[PDB]
Formats: sequence, structure tokens, C-alpha cells
Amino acid sequence: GRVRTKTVKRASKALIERYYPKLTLDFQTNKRLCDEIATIQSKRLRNKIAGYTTHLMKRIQKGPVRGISFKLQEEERERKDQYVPEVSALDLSRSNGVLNVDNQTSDLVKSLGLKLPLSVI
Amino acid sequence: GWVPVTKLGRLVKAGKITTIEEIFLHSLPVKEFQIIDTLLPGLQDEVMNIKPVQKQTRAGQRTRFKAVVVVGDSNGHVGLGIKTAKEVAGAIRAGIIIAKLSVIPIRRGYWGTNLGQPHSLATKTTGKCGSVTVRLIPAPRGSGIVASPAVKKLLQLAGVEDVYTQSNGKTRTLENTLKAAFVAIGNTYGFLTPNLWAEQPLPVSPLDIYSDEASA
Amino acid sequence: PKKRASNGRNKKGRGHVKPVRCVNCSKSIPKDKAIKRMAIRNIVEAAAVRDLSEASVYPEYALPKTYNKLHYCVSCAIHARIVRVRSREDRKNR
Amino acid sequence: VLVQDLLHPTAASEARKHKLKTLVQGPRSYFLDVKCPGCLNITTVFSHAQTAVTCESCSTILCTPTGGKAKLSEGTSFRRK
Amino acid sequence: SLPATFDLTPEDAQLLLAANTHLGARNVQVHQEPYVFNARPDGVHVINVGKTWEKLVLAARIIAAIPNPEDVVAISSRTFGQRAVLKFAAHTGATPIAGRFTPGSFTNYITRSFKEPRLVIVTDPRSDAQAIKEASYVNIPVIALTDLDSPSEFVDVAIPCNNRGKHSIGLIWYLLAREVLRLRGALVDRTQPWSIMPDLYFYRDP
Amino acid sequence: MENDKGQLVELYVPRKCSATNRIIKADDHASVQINVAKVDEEGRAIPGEYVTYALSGYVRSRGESDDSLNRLAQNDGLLKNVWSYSR
Amino acid sequence: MRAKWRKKRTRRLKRKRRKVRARSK
Amino acid sequence: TRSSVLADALNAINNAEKTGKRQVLIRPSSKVIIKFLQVMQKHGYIGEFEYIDDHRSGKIVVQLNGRLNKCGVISPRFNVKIGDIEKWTANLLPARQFGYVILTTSAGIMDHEEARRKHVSGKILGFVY
Amino acid sequence: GKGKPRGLNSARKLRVHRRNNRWAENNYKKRLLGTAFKSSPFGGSSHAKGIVLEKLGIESKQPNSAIRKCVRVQLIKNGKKVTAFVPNDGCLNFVD
RNA sequence: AGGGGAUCGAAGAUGAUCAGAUACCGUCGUAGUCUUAACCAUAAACUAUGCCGACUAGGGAUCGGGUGGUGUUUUUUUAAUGACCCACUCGGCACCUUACGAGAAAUCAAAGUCUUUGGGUUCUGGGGGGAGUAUGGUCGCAAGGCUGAAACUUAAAGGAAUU
Repeated sequence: GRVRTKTVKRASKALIERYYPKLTLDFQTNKRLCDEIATIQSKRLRNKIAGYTTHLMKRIQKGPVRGISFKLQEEERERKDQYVPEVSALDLSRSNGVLNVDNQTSDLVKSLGLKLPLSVI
Repeated sequence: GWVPVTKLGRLVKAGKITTIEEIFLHSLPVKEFQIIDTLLPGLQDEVMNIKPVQKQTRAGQRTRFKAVVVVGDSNGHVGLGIKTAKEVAGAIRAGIIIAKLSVIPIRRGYWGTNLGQPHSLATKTTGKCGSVTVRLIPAPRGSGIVASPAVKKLLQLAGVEDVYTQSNGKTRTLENTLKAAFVAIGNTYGFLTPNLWAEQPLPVSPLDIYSDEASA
Repeated sequence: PKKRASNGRNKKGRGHVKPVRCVNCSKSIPKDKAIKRMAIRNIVEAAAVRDLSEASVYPEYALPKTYNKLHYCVSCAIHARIVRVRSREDRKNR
Repeated sequence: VLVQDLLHPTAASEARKHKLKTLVQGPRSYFLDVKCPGCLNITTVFSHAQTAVTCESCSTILCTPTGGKAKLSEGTSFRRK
Repeated sequence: SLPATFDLTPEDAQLLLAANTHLGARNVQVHQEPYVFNARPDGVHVINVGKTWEKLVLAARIIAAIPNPEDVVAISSRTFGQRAVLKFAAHTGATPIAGRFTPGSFTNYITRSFKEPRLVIVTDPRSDAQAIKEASYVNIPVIALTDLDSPSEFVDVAIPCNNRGKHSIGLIWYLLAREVLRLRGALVDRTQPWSIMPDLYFYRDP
Repeated sequence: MENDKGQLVELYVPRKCSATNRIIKADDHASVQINVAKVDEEGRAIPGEYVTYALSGYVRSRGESDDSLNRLAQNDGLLKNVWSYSR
Repeated sequence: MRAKWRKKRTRRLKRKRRKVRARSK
Repeated sequence: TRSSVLADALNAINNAEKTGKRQVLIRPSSKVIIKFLQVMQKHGYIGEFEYIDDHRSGKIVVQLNGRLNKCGVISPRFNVKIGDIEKWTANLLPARQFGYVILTTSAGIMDHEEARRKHVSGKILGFVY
Repeated sequence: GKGKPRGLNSARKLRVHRRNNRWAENNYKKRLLGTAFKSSPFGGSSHAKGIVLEKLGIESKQPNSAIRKCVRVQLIKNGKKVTAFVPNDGCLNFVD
């Protein structure tokens, strides 16, 4: 079987954690770069670490996956945290300036806050 | 070095909380055996017995030793802890830590003359652990702790000078009757004797007033 | 020790019912205690309808289905793999 | 609720409970006045009559026996007493 | 009491009824929830939005009572309030547990997620039973956004609102953040509406 | 407790729950202490002044902790119409 | 033994004892 | 069927206290129950009881403070002498300082300490503490 | 009611039920029936002399291996054949 | 003791399988299985949990009766009635979730309100065998039922769970 050991799995995720652009989308170019980055005592071990890293480098291009945390994940979602709909933020909109309510809901309005637009169904 | 993790550990190490009473009064959870020994330095240990426990496996047993250790000074505090370990000495060492972490206070009282110092228990309190029941009836002065030697020693480390005892069930199970006796001296403050009927303001938690020396 | 709240099967407030017979080994079992499975299978086997349709008089539209209710004893239901044992937590599942 | 007024129940609570489970025991029935067509001849009829009441003047059924509330005749008018 | 300026204004009442927060659940209703007000013919039980406001401001005072604004912890397991907790954890202090809440953040004292809070604000107590269960062991008050059918075990402060909707959950978090910020002393006057849109706490479908 | 000369024997006079009067045990690790900030005129909380509420573990487990808290809040004036004695 | 078979055995043995009994008394 | 009225009333009161309830609906009605409630009020173990009056036995609603622990009845009503009061108080009370054995006597319904001072004894009703 | 009568005038029922129930005790039946005066070889005595009829040897029960070197002695008063046991080592030589 | 007697079928007769098989499997088959009149008084006759009464955490479904809602459907579109929907109530067979509380535990809305021991009442048990045996009474045509030991022998049996 080709099931990767957790040692190469965790290290590869840690490599992409701080080195998004260094690991290029190709295996050969960044295979030696992984050796220059991490202290690996086996040529075989760094070969498999780069193989999983390159494969993870390919998968992230398709889309975000689990356990990425690559110092750039927040960059989109910190940019994508201000949707703030311009006008129709589900308030004073989606109707003809009147809120559609029911008969029992109206009695709730007449309790203390009867000064409101009502549309009894 | 201790480098406490909990907020209570930081407070007691810095010297803010100087009495175990505040933690008892506010029911602040504590799991740090430095806290108990620092506030209660006269704290002693007494192990009843070590009973091995065997689990059957594919090849031979896995004998481990179970030890019961009591932790408590003879002026109102007592604690019990049971832990299993491969080595008997390691079980005793772990038992001391758990019993330190499970230190409970005692509400002493009198059979009654309203004259001297609290010797017996205030009321009748019992605890049940499995099938054994231990009743702690107050006794007159000079009667002493009439009970089994194991629970007599536990009560003597709890500060009680005289008490009456009744037991029902398979009392030969030492661990069950120790825990049942432990619950009995744990429900003494639970009873609402009419003296503690006056309304009192609720004290503010020490953590709330000492939040500056908490974390970071 | 006790295993199920309903001791045999589904009987609380009656005391006695008319028993039924197993279809496999002819074992006498209470009607409630018996495990019933309903067969809605078609009169023909799997597939083979297209062979029947070509050799079918009238515009087909027959497709009869046989309906039968089968009562199984506890021994036969387990042996025939119809009813299988479960864990204690899965036992409470209905 | 640990703190509730069992001594002054609300109207909704009392109207929902059984007549035997209220704070004080009281009936839920009522008496009705029914008049035959034409003649007045007012008479009092129980809600659960258990029989077929007839005004002594006119031999006409004013209500029919029923397990619950008695069903009055169609040609009658009822009023609370 | 209060200076009487905290009463339910028509602007806040309009917002609360616009998100269908008053719309409760069907006949399923615990006896511990007397906030229900009549019942619609369909079966939906109407929640008095007035009682929600006093309970909301009561929670805000309780949160404001915490001296250090990090012991406040907001937990949410449902996906409909993940963004609301994150924004609430960035505007009014507090630490977020949005997403998975590991079993032991409150009891296991050697874990990497171990925190010692003084107040826990869960979104769905039924979906956050593990958080409530652990908070019971370590003596921490629990504030929950509960519905009529939701359990009230180990819940000290309840916020009657609709939990089966992104609109109601986000609005309650937005209103809770608004009230607590005013009480802290960072949102100046209590009459001027907050300068951020209530949809910021909302969660998008993607 | 007191002896004959009047000095106060027995240590850590225990607290009681604010809903059902019951001694809160030392190992009763289910009782929390509710603190409510006090507002004054401007609508801002005053740090240092709190309205201390204590609830025992049994009340919290029952689910009546919410019901009790509003009753105390309404009685002391924190809340206005969230509780009804004549339920 | 089963309870039924033990009871049947002692019942047959009782029958034999009573048959022997009837010969003398 | 219903044999004793005070036994049901005290059991309901004990159950209400165990459930953290400040009230309980006593509905066998009696005069002994009323007097048993008055002596409890004398030592402050309960609050206020007001008796609802129908044209039947009746109902009693007593407000309970969180000070009562256990109230029970001693059935049958034993013919306790004046020297057996100490024995009964040594078996039905936790401590000698508090606790009151409520017994009925020829001078009325009262507790054990008042019986000693009046030097009278009767039948034992129950115990309160 | 704990399954027992509890009236102030119900004492015969408890007294009678006590009388039948105490018969289940081994000591109560042993004393009142007086089987020690009828079937006990000693006849309710702590010691009994006899005549050594013969020397006896019996084997031990399971998990054990020894000959207990007993003796068969006929009691004088009862005249019954009763086996005894010579306790100490090398004590059968004394008896005959 | 009559009637009835088709299927199944204690006994029994054969077919096998098996070292042996008068057991399991196959084919026949008497008594019996049905009913009339008179006996037998037994069961894992169990919910292994006696009966009556009071209190105590919630949730839904369902059976019978009753109440209310211009509710829906139905005959003559629309009155009644009936059948359904919603809410409530009383008695039920029960059920789902929790465990204040109980229990040795399995588990229990009682098996809870029992060392904080007391609502009323009946029956049964005091280690395992011998033994529900022997004898004596009693009922029965019989088979058998009720009451019911002793001598002797043993340090263990037994219950719930863990590996």
C-alpha cells in the first residue's frame, strides 16, 4: 500500500503552513527545496515528503482543504468578512415598506410598541 | 518551581488567598496539590492497607496495587484518595495527591453544655457508598471515637474527639466504608442547624476582586 | 438477568393470545412473539419481464404481484439471517 | 415553578381544570329557559336533563337525553338563567 | 432599576419582528418557559418579544459585570451562528469557541485549549450540551439562546429567541453586542444606533 | 456556633442559595454566583458595585434556575414584567 | 437432572412405595 | 383508604421541601393539622398557612421557608409517659440542642420542651426539626 | 406499612407471627425441640467416659494426606458406638 | 359415561443417519385434540414486582367518555347528526428522555418519599443438600392436591456485573 505515514503527513502540512510560494506546483523543483528547509537524514524520506507536499500543492489549487493554515488562509477570509449588503440587509426592504404579520403577532405589537407598520395576514 | 496553571494557584502562590476557608466558603474548584499543602502545612498521611487488583489477560494476570490514603489535620480538615498503580509506593504517592485534592472540612459540635470547645459532631450525619452505611451520632465528653480502627483513625485525623458509630452491610469492604464514612463527615455542613438561620450578605468571589493577578 | 422490558415480545395488558405457526420449521409461537415479514415480490423473477412482454397477449399491463405474510420463529429468523443480534445500545433501537 | 400562587389562580387555569380539581369545588353546569313556539309558558331545563322534558301545557319534546349536554329541540330558544 | 431609556424602542421592535425572532416552535414546549404569548392557528407558539428585551439587557449587565473581558466565552456548534460568535468575539472582547468545542477545555488543566472562564454564552443548548455539562462541574454561569422547546438544564440565564433560523440567531448576538458595548462605555450615547450593519454577524450560505 | 463566653466557634459560616434557602456545600461543584452590574442615570455600568445572586446546584439541575433568577431580579427591581406570581 | 425428570422419578418411586404399602396395610 | 390526615399533610410538606417548593397543598384538613402547623410556626419552621374553607373537609396552603428539614408522624400514637420523653427525643432528634418532638397531651398540642416544664404528658404525634 | 401490623391494639398478631418465625432459627429449634437429649451421643454433656473397643484408622478428605489414628469407643451411659480422636503425636501407644 | 372423531398426534409399528439411536429426520397410527354431564384445584398460573390511599421531573402517541372552538369534510353547495383538525378534562393498556431519589448492580415514575428509619393491612423466607422426601391427617374414582419434618452431610452454594 501507498498509505503515507503520519511523520511525512504532519511535516508536509507544517511545510505549507509557513511556505506557501516556496513549494512550487511541481515535484522536482521543490524536492530539493524541502531538503534545504528541513533537516532530513534520509534521501528516501525527503523524497516522500516532497511527493505528498507536491500533491498537497496540487489539491490546494483546486480548493481549500482541511488543516491548511498557510498564513494566507485568513487573507481571503479577513478580506471576506465584510459582505455587509449595501441596502437590503433584511431590514426596511423585501416588501412594500410594510412588515407582513399575523393577528396574534399584532396583539404583541399593541402591547407596548403599537407604533409600527403592520400587515395582518 | 510550581508555575501554577489555574487562577487559584496563581492567587495562593502570590499570597492573596491565605486561608483554606475562603475556597471552602466560595466553593472554588481546585486541582493543584500545591494549593492544599501551602494553605495546610500540618497535613499528614495514613495508609490503611494495600489490596492488589487482578485483571485477566491472554497470558497471565496484570496485578496492580490499590491503596487508600487519608489526608487531614486534627483540627477540622480531612481528605481521602484512592488510586491504582503498578507499584505499591507509586500508588501511595498518587493516593496522597488525590486525598490532598479531596480535602474536606468538618463541622464539629457538642453533645452539649455550651461550655468548652467543639469535640463531637453538631448533628447526626450518615453517608452511603454501595451497601455500607455509617452513622455518626454525637457522643458525650470522654466517650471517644467508638468505631472500627480504620474509621477511628480517619475520624481522629478529622479532629473529632468523641462520637458514636453504627454500621450496616458488608463493612469488611474497607474502601466502601471509608468513602461512606467520608460522605458522613461531608454532610455535616449540609445540615441546617437553626443557629445558621440569620441572613448574611453573599461574599464576593476572591477571583472577581483579584482578577488583576490572573493569567498572563 | 432481565434482557428486555417487553419480555417475549409486544405483550402488555393481554396475558394470552392465540399462537401462530412458523413457516419454516412449523414451530408454535405466540402471534405477538412471532416476527412477521411481508412479501410484496412480483410473480416473476428479477428481470425477464421484457421476455414476457414480447410473448404477451394484450398490451401487457398485467404485471401481477404475489402478496404473502410470513411468520418466523426466533430460531429460524436468526438462522435465516432475517433477524440478527445487536449490541445492548442497539437493542433499544426500534 | 417553585414560586406560584396556588391561592389565587388565574381565570384560564380554573376554567381548564376539572370541576373536582379546582381550588374550591363547584359545578360547571347551568340552567336554561326554553320556550315552545307560539306559547311562552317558560320552564327551567337543566343542561344535562337525563330525560325528555315537556312543558305540561304542550306535549312537545323540548330536549333529548344525551350522555353529555342535553340536545334541545330545533324549534326552541334558550337563555341563561 | 434602570433609567427607563432601555425600553424596547420601535426601531428595535421592528428589527426583532423582521427576522421572525418572535416566531417560536410548535406544541413542543417545556413547562419551564412561560414567555409564550397566545398561539397561532397553524401551531407556531408566539414568543413575547418584550420579555426577550428585558432578558437581553439582563444578560448584558451580567456580561458587563465581568471585570476582565476575556473570561466571557461564546460557544456555538451550529453553523448558523459561527460568524456571529466570531464577530462578537472581536467587537466586545471575549474568546471564541466557534466550531468544534473539545471535551475538556474547562476541566482538563493540561490541555492546549484549557481556559478558565467566568461566563459561557452558548447558542443552542441542545446542540451545545457538552459545553453546558462541563460548565456545571467548574461553577460557571450559563447564558443560552433558548427556545420554547429547548431544554433549560443547568441554564441560569435564558434568552427567548428562535434558534431554527440564521436571522434570529444573528440578530440576538448583534443586539447582545450592542447592549454590552454601551454598558462598557465604548458606544457613547445609548440612543444613536450602532454604526455597523446587523448583517455583519450573519452567516453566508457558502 | 458560639460557646459560653461568646466568641464564635466553628469556621467558614456557609453561604445559602438565594431562591431556596439551603447551605451550599464546599464540594458542591454545581453552584454559581451571579453578578449583575449596576447602571446609573447615563446608562453605563459602575465597576465595583454588583447585585450578588447565588443559586444552589439542585436548582440549576432542575432547570428552575432561570425561573428563580427572574423572580429575584423582578423582586429587587432588576426586571419589570418577566415574572408573574399568579401563574 | 431437570426438575421435571427428578419429580417424575420421585413420583414413580412414590407410586412403587405405595404399591408395596398396599400389600401389608 | 385514607387513614391519617396529619400523616398525608406532613408527607406532602416534606415532599414539597425536598422539591425546593415554598408551598404545598394540604388537603385532608383537620384541627390537629392546624395546631401542628401553629406549633411549627412558633419555632419558625414554616411561614404562613391560610385555610381555604369549602363546605367539605377543607384545604390548607402554607408558605415554606428554607428552614425545615423533616417533619413526620409517629403512627400509632404511642402512650408515651413522662419518663419516656427523653428516650423518644434521643431516637427521633439529631441533636439535643434543637429539634422538637410534637406530642398531644391533656393540655393541648405542643412540643417536648413545653411538656417538661408543664410536667404533663400524653400521646406522641410526631417530630419537627 | 412495611408488611407488618402497626395498630395500638395489634399485639397478639405480632406475638404469634414472632413465635412461628423464630422456629426457622437453628438455635431456637435445637434448644426447644431438645434434640441434644435424644439424638446427641453425649446427651447434653461436656464429657463422657467409655470403653476402648478397638483402635481405628481413617484417611483424610480431599487436599490432604494423612491417617488420623482415631479410636472407636462405646459410651457407658448411652451404650452407643462413637468414634473419637487421639489428638497428639505418638498418643495411640498410651491408649489400648 | 355418551355423542363426535376430518388434521395433528404421549404409546406403538417401520424407514433411515449413527460405533450403538426404541432420540432428533421420514411414512402410518391408538389414547387424546371437539362437545354434553360429573371430577381433577396444578404452570415460568410472571409484570418472577400483593391490595388500598397520598405526594413527587418532563414529552409525545393511543383507547373509552365528556367540553369548547362561525374549525375542516360529508348529505339537499349550506341545518342537524356522523367522520376528521386544534385545545382541555377523567379513567385506562402503555411508551420516549432524564435520575431529584432508590438499589449489590442489571435497572426502576417506582423497585422513589427506608439509619432524617412509623399511612392501613395480609402472606412468605433465615446458608446449600437431605426435601417438598418419610410419617401422620385431609380432598380425590385414580393419577395427585393441601399441611409437613427429622436423622445425616457440607463451607460453601447463590445474585448482579468486570477482564
